[PDB]
Amino acid sequence: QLIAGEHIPIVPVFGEWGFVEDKEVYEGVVRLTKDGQRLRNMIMSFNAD
Amino acid sequence: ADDIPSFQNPNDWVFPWLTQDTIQIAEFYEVVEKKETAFIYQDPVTGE
Amino acid sequence: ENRLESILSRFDADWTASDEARREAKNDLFFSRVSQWDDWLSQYT
Repeated sequence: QLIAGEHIPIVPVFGEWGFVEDKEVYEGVVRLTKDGQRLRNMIMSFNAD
Repeated sequence: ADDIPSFQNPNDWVFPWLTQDTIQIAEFYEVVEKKETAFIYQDPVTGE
Repeated sequence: ENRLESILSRFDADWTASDEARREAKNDLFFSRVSQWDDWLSQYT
């Protein structure tokens, strides 16, 4: 079914982006934080008990 | 399209993932000055 | 190969294209997790 103009009507917004194994890689800011952030939460919870 | 190329493979050996479609093919550029040749004329337009 | 079954050429370019919406989309939708939801994962109750 022929849609209008001459592009795919989907523009994509990225944060940090590039290729590696020739595989696509991107990420928001959040990625780096998840690691210590749970620790926070955890120690938190532990101390709560 | 039924030939399927191959090459030294730029990725790696490891292979703990979900991509096995190598399908590598290379483009080879080469360069030479060669000293090719000639052919001059006269501008028929307004002289010069 | 030559197999001009339409839904086969199409489902075999998505299926070929989601093996990557794998390795990456796996991490991606999960940030949407540590954020828009709890930062705890995989255990309930």
